[PDB]
Amino acid sequence: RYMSRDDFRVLTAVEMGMKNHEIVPGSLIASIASLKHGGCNKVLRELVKHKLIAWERTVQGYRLTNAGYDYLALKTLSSRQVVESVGNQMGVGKESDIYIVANEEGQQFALKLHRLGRTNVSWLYLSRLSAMKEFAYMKALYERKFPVPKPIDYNRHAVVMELINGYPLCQIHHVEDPASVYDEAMELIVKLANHGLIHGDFNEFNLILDESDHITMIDFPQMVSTSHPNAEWYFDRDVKCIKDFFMKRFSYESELFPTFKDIRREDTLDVEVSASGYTKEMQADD
Repeated sequence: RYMSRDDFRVLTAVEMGMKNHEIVPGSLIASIASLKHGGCNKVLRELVKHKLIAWERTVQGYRLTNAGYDYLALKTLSSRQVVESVGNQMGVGKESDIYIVANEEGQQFALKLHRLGRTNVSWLYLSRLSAMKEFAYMKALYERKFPVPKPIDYNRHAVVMELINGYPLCQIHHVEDPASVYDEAMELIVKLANHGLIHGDFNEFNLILDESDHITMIDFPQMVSTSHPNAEWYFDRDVKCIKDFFMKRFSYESELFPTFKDIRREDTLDVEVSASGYTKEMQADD
């Protein structure tokens, strides 16, 4: 509802202070925040009420909530006119919640809200890094003509991207022909591998099928380098997950499946160098 910059500053102070300490005490928040009419203990009470923050007891203070972190990122993105309205949750990634958003112009985009960490300090830190990783790797992959959505903008744990019109393969019971859709997923495995990457979670919950039955990689949070001592294990596991899915969903069994010896390297690394490059540029601001 009605926010005010004084209320947004205290939220950013709870956030700032959360880098160190599980719980940021009032006195340390008043210092980081600053004001006029100085009514900080008043603003903290107004923030507790709107459940953007929470109070806890060791001694004794404030933590930003999931709703608070969500608001900080969504309001920052709004200032840039990347998000004007948030919809219902329509998806999930391995460590994220997918939502449909809209800009000022009424154009619809997807939004990923990353949620990782089982400790306050490692929660806002790892969720931010997980968002930094997705934007960096989508930028790097999209530049190399990989079937991934277009990266739009990032902030904190929030990643705005091209909305892909279509459904995940787990929702598709009938395909025109499983022979082409099966081969395209296997080609994406070999393609990633040729660029020095192994997905790690190649499945029917991360692959989206569009109008003319094309595949789009939506979530790739824990990639493995083909240089890994156990890379061939990770490669094959991803292959077998596709064979397991097609055999049960459409009963499409085939012998046109790849092996780790079929991989022919090119630029590899480059993709990591490009993705690391984007992560450094993003890390330069906080």
